[PDB]
Amino acid sequence: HLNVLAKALYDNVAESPDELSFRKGDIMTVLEQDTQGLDGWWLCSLHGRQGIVPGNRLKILVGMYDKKP
Amino acid sequence: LNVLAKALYDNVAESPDELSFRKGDIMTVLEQDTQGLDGWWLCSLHGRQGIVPGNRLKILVGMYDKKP
Ligand SMILES: [Mg+2]
Repeated sequence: HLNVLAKALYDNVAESPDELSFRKGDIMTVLEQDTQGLDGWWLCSLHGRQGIVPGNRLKILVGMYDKKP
Repeated sequence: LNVLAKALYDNVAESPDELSFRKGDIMTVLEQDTQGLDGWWLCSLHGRQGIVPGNRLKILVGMYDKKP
């Protein structure tokens, strides 16, 4: 039904094309925590782009969700 | 000698004057408060010069750049 929303606590400059770049304050959808065997890397979607993100650079936006569509 | 400084944070540049960088990157500090700009430093990272907020960096004691 619902995906977690998370807010960036820090900037993130992608080190590879699989990683999202984002700025502090950006709000993204969490598609999968610890995606594809990674520990600490979350698959997220931000303004239509998808990539992995270090989970420890985010905070969960409590109570706020994005529909799985 | 020019000072070296380490990034404490990643930094997304939004204009070509600014450098983008990742936490842990080490850059050369060419000029602090460059052009009289409070807290903006002229730095070089991997051969690109731009301005960087000093408050994202940590000066590395005893470490200096000298161009080959
Ligand atoms: Mg990184």
